[PDB]
Amino acid sequence: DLASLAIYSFWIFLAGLIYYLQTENMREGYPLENEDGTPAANQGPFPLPKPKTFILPHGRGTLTVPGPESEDRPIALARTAVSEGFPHAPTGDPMKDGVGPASWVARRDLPELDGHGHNKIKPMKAAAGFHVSAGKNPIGLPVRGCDLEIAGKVVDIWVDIPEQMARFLEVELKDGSTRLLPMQMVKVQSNRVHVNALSSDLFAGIPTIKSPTEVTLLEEDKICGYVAGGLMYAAPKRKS
Amino acid sequence: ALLSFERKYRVPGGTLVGGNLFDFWVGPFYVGFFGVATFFFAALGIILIAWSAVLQGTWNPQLISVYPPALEYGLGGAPLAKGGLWQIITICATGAFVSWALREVEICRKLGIGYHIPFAFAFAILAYLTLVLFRPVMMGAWGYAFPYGIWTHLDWVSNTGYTYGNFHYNPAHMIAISFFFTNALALALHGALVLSAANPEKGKEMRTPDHEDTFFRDLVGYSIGTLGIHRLGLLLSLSAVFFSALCMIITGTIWFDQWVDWWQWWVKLPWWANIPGGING
Amino acid sequence: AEYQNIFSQVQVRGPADLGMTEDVNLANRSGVGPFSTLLGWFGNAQLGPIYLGSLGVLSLFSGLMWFFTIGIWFWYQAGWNPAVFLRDLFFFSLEPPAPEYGLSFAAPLKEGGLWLIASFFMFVAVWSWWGRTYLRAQALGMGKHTAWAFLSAIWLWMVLGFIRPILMGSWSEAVPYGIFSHLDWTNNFSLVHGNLFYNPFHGLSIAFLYGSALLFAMHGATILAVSRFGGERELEQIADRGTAAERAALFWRWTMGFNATMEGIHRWAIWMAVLVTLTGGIGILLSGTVVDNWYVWGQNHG
Ligand code: BCL
Ligand code: BCL
Ligand code: BCL
Ligand SMILES: CC[C@H]1c2cc3[nH]c4c(c3C)C(=O)[C@H](C(=O)OC)c4c3nc(cc4[nH]c(cc(n2)[C@@H]1C)c(C(C)=O)c4C)[C@@H](C)[C@@H]3CCC(=O)OC/C=C(\C)CCC[C@H](C)CCC[C@H](C)CCCC(C)C
Ligand SMILES: CC[C@H]1c2cc3[nH]c4c(c3C)C(=O)[C@H](C(=O)OC)c4c3nc(cc4[nH]c(cc(n2)[C@@H]1C)c(C(C)=O)c4C)[C@@H](C)[C@@H]3CCC(=O)OC/C=C(\C)CCC[C@H](C)CCC[C@H](C)CCCC(C)C
Ligand SMILES: COC(C)(C)C/C=C/C(C)=C/C=C/C(C)=C/C=C/C(C)=C/C=C\C=C(C)\C=C\C=C(/C)CC/C=C(\C)CCC=C(C)C
Ligand SMILES: COC1=C(OC)C(=O)C(C/C=C(/C)CCC=C(C)C)=C(C)C1=O
Ligand SMILES: CCCCCCCCCCCC[N+](C)(C)[O-]
Ligand SMILES: CCCCCCCCCCCC[N+](C)(C)[O-]
Ligand SMILES: CCCCCCCCCCCC[N+](C)(C)[O-]
Ligand SMILES: CCCCCCCCCCCC[N+](C)(C)[O-]
Ligand SMILES: CCCCCCCCCCCC[N+](C)(C)[O-]
Ligand SMILES: [Fe+3]
Repeated sequence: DLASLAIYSFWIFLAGLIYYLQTENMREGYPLENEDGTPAANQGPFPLPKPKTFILPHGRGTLTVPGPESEDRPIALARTAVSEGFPHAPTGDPMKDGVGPASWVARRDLPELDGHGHNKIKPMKAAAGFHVSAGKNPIGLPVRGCDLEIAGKVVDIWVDIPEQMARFLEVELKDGSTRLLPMQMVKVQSNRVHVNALSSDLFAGIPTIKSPTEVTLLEEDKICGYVAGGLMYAAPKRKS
Repeated sequence: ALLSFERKYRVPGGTLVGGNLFDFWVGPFYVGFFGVATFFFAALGIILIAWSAVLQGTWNPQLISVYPPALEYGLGGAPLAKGGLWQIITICATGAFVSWALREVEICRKLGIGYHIPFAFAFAILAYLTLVLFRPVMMGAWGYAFPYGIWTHLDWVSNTGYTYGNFHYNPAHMIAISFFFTNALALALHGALVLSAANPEKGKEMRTPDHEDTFFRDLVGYSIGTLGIHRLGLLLSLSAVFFSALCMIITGTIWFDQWVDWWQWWVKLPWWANIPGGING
Repeated sequence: AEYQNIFSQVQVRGPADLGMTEDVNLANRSGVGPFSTLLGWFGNAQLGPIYLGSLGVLSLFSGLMWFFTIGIWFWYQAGWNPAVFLRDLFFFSLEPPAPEYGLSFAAPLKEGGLWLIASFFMFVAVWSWWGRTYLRAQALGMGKHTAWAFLSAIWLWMVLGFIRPILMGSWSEAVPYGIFSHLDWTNNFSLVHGNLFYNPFHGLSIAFLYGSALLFAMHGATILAVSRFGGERELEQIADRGTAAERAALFWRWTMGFNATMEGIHRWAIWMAVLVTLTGGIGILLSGTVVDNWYVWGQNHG
C-alpha cells in the first residue's frame, strides 16, 4: 500500500528533521555547564553539530559556531544554597554589576553598520535629512522617572538609518552630560516622556557611550540591560 | 544543566506568590508557585483521565475518550462515570493553562522582558474556554463541549460543523481561516528571508537587514521591516484565533440555522433582489 | 501602563531608501511610491521601489489575463448587468470541462475551454513569479530559501489544478474559479473520499497549520518582548549574540526546557510553514489515485 509507505516514510523524515533542527539550535550556549562554569556531565542525547562559519561584512571577520563559549566579563553573583538549582544573589549592586534583569553581554565594542558600511544608528541631528514625520516629537520634553521626579530633557532621537526608525532618546541630565534611553522603554506623552523602569536618581548611572555620535553593540547592551534591570531593582522607589 | 551564558540571569526575584519559597529551578525548568500549581492541576487531570480510561475499559490512546455530560444534565453536575470526570478534568485543564501562563509571567519578570508571550498564550486559553465553557453555558449544556479523545474530538468537529450545513459559510470562520493561511504565508517568508540573508550564496558575506528590505521591495514593492514582521506574525496568529473563538461563540447562539442561508441577506437587498438573470434569478 | 511596541509612538523619515545594488540591474527598478504614515504606525512607511524586468511583466500580464478571463466569464453569467454582477459575485463560477472530455483541449469555450485558458494564464503567472523569487535573491547574492519555501505552496496548487487531474484522467477533477464554488468543491472533495479527517496527511497538514500560528505567535511575541534590547535586529544577533537573544532563549528554556537560537528559530519557522502544503499536497495527491476512501484505508492501514 503506497499511502502506508508514504506515511511511514514521512514520520522517518520528520524524526530526522527534528534531530537536524534541534542540533542546529545548539550552535550557541552549549556544552551545558554546572553552576561553576565547568562542563556538565549530562549533555543530553543530541550531540553538537559540525561548526559552520559566517563571513561578516565590512572586514569584521567570521563567526564559527559552535565554538568555545565564555562570558568574557566578570559575573558578580554567589550561590545562596549548597545544592544545584537555586538562585544566585548579587554580591554588589546588580544594576552597576550588570547581572539578573540588568545583564549585558560582551558584544563587540563596534557600532552595528548598514549595508554600505556606515553606522546603522546616528543621532537624528547628524542624519541628513531625517526628521519626525508623525506622532508627538519628543525632542525638548522633560523626562520623568518612576519616582515622578524630572530626571532631564530630550535633546535628540537616535535613529536607525536603513530602517528609518527611532531607537533611542538622548536625554540630557542636570550635570549637562547625556544618556541614551531605549525607545521601547519610554512613554511619549503630550507634556513629558515617562520612564517607568528608572527612578530619577538612577539616570546618572546609565552606562555612558564613549563617542558622542555613535554607539557600539557593547554599549547598547549595557544601556538596555541597565534600563530593563530597573523594573526589578528600582521597584522600591515606585510608586505610580 | 546551564547554558554557557545562563548563570548571570538566575538571580532571585520576580515571583508573584510565595516570595522565595518556590524561587528555584529543576534542571532547565523554572518552578515558582505556578510551576507547583501547574504540576498539581496537570497531575490530577492526568490521573482522572487514567481513571476515566479504567471506567471505559481501555488503555489504547486512540480509543480513550472522556465525554462531557449528556445534554439532559444541562449545566449541572453528572455522575463521575457519566460526565463528571469530564467536568473535573476541564477544571484541572483550565487550572493548568492559567497556571502555565502565570508561571510565564514570573519568568518574564525575572528576565526583565515584556509580557507579550503569556498575553499571546491567553488567546489560546480563551479559545479553549470558548468551546468548553462559554459556548456550552450560553447554549445551556456541557454536552455541547468537545470530548477529550484523539479521534472523538474530530468526530465532534465534523458533527458540529455539519449541524449548520457546510461550515465554510460561517463568515467569521472565513476571516479566521484567512488569518491562519496568511500567518503560515508570513511565517514561511519570515523564516526564508532571515535565513537567505544569514546564509547567502557560497563564499559571500552575510547580507544585512538592508538587503532584506531590498529583496522584498524588489519582489512586491514593499517591505514591512524587521520590527513590523514580528508585529505582523503576532497580529495574524492572534487574529486567527480571535476569529476562531468568535465564529464558534456565535454558532448555536445567535445563529443556529444553515450558515449558507445567512448570505441571502445580501442577495435579497431590495434594489436587486428581483432583477432576473445571473445565478439567483 | 508600560508601552508595548505594537504601534510606534514616533515616526521618523529620511531620504527615500533606494536599497542595495549588488548585482541588480538598476534600469529595471521603479522609483519610490508614496510614503504612508498610516502603514508607518505598524511597519515601514515607504512604498517601493519595485523591480520590473521581463519575467515580472510576463507574470503580471499573465496574472491579469487569468483574472480578466474569470471576470469576463462572470459578467457573461450576470447577463452583463452590473447590479446582478454585484448581487451574485460570490455565486459565479468558472468551471472545468466535464468528465467526458477527459484531458483533451477539445471542450467548448462556454463549457470548459475557458477554464483551461484561465488555468493556462495562471500556470505561467505563478511559475514566472516563482522564477522571480529565485532571480531577485540571486541578484542580491542571497540564499534561495524564499523560492524553496514558495515551491511548497506551488506544490499543493499544482497537485490541485494539474497533477491530480492528470493522474485522475480528466480536468473535471480540478478546482473551479469562484468564491462560493471553490468552497463547495472542498466540502465535496472530502465527502467523496470518505472524510479527510481520516487522511493522515490532512491531519499532519493541520498540526503544521496550527503549529505555524503557535510558532509565529511564540516568535513574534518573543521578539517584541526583547525588542527593548534590540531583539528584532536578528541578523546582528546571529553574528554577535546579545542579551536579547539570551533572555529569549532562557524564557523558553525555563518554561519548557529547551530553546532555540536566533538563527535556528528561523529554521523551525520555515519548516513548520512549508510542511503545511507539503503533507497537504501529498494527502490530496493520494486522494482518488491510490486511496478512494480515507475511512476505509484507515480501517486497514492499507
Ligand atoms: C467538517 C468540519 C467543518 C469545520 C467545522 C469547524 C468546527 C466545529 C470548528 C472549526 C474551527 C476551526 N476551523 Mg473549521 N470546519 C471545516 C473546514 C475547515 C477548513 C478547511 C480548509 O476546509 C479550515 C482551514 C478550517 C479552519 C478552522 C479554524 C479557524 C478553526 C480551528 C483553529 C482554532 O479554533 O484554534 C484555536 C485553538 C485552540 C482551541 C487550542 C487551545 C489549546 C491550549 C489552551 C492548550 C493545549 C495544551 C495541552 C493539552 C497540550 C499538552 C501539553 C504537551 C506537553 C504538549 N476549518 C469543515 C467545513 N471548524 C474551530 C474553532 O474555531 O474553534 C474555536 C471549531 O470549533
Ligand atoms: C482547534 C479546534 C478544534 C480541534 C480540531 C482539530 C483537528 C481538525 C485536528 C486536530 C488535531 C490535533 N488536535 Mg485538536 N481540536 C481542538 C482542540 C484541541 C486541543 C485543546 C483545545 O485542548 C488539543 C490538546 C488538541 C490536540 C490535537 C492533537 C492530538 C492533534 C494535533 C494538534 C496540533 O499539532 O496542534 C498544533 C500544536 C503543536 C504542533 C504543539 C504540539 C502539541 C500537541 C502534539 C499536543 C497533543 C496533546 C494530546 C495528545 C493530549 C494529551 C493530553 C495529556 C493528558 C497531557 N486539539 C478543537 C476542538 N484538532 C489533528 C489530528 O490529527 O487529530 C487526530 C487534526 O486533524
Ligand atoms: C468539509 C471540508 C473538509 C476538508 C477538506 C479539505 C480539502 C479538500 C483540502 C484541505 C486542506 C487543508 N485543510 Mg481541510 N477540510 C476539513 C477540515 C479542516 C479543518 C477543521 C475541521 O478545523 C482544518 C483546520 C483544516 C485545515 C486544512 C489545511 C491544513 C489544509 C490547507 C493548507 C493550506 O495552507 O492551504 C492553502 C494554501 C494553498 C491553496 C496554496 C496556494 C498556492 C499558491 C500558488 C497561490 C497562488 C494564488 C495567486 C495566483 C492568487 C493571486 C492573488 C494575489 C493577492 C495576487 N481542514 C474538512 C474535513 N481540506 C488542503 C490539503 O492540503 O489537504 C490535505 C485541501 O486541498
Ligand atoms: C494564540 C495563537 C496560537 C497559540 C499560541 C501559544 N500557545 C502557547 C503559547 C502561545 C503563545 C505558549 O506560551 C505556550 C507554550 O509554552 O508553548 C511552547 C503554548 C502552548 N500551547 C500548547 C498547545 C497548543 N496550542 C495550540 C494553538 C495555539 N497556540 C494558537 C493557534 C494548540 C492547537 C492548535 O490544538 C495546541 C494543542 C502547549 C504546547 C503550550 C501550553 C502547555 C501547557 O499549558 O502546559 C500546562 C498543562 C499541561 C502540562 C498538560 C495539562 C493536562 C490536562 C490537565 C489534561 C488534558 C486535558 C485536555 C483538555 C485534553 C485534550 C485531549 C485532545 C485529544 C483534544
Ligand atoms: C508554504 C505554505 C504557505 C505559502 C507560502 C508562500 N506563498 C508565497 C511565497 C511563499 C514562501 C512566495 O514567496 C510568493 C510570494 O511572492 O509571496 C510574497 C507567495 C505567494 N502566495 C500568494 C498567495 C497565496 N498563498 C497561499 C498560501 C500559502 N503560501 C501557504 C499557507 C494562498 C492561500 C492560502 O490560498 C494564497 C492565495 C501570492 C501573494 C504569492 C504568489 C504571487 C503570484 O504567484 O503571482 C501570480 C499572479 C500575479 C503576479 C498577478 C495576479 C493578478 C492579480 C489578481 C491582480 C491584482 C493585483 C495586481 C498585482 C495589481 C497590478 C496592476 C498594475 C497593472 C498597475
Ligand atoms: C469588475 O470587473 C472586472 C473587470 C474588475 C473583472 C473582475 C474580476 C472578477 C470578479 C474575477 C474574480 C476571480 C475569482 C473569484 C478567482 C477565484 C479563484 C480561486 C478561488 C482559486 C482556487 C483554486 C485554484 C486552483 C487550485 C487552481 C490550480 C491551477 C493550476 C495548477 C494550473 C493548471 C493549468 C492547466 C489545467 C492548463 C494546462 C496547460 C498546458 C500548458 C499543458
Ligand atoms: C518577509 O516578511 C514580510 C515582509 O517583508 C519584509 C512584508 O513586508 C510583508 C508584507 C505585509 C503587508 C502588510 C503588505 C500590505 C501593505 C501594503 C503595501 C498596503 C510580509 C507578509 C512578510 O512576510
Ligand atoms: C516538534 C516539537 C519537538 C520538540 C521537542 C524536541 C526537543 C526536546 C528537548 C531538546 C533537548 C534540550 N537539551 C537537552 C539539548 O538541552
Ligand atoms: C503585497 C503588497 C503589495 C504592495 C503594493 C505595491 C506598491 C508599490 C508601488 C510602487 C509604484 C511607484 N510609483 C507609483 C512611483 O511608480
Ligand atoms: C498593515 C498595518 C496597518 C496599520 C494601521 C494601524 C494604525 C493604528 C495607529 C495607532 C496610533 C495611535 N497613536 C496616536 C498613539 O499613535
Ligand atoms: C517542525 C516540527 C514540529 C512537529 C509537530 C508534529 C505534530 C504531531 C501531530 C500528529 C498528527 C496525527 N496524524 C495521524 C494525522 O498523523
Ligand atoms: C512533546 C513533549 C516533549 C517535550 C520536549 C522537551 C524536553 C526537555 C527535557 C529537558 C531535560 C534536559 N536534560 C536532559 C539535560 O536534563
Ligand atoms: Fe524573526
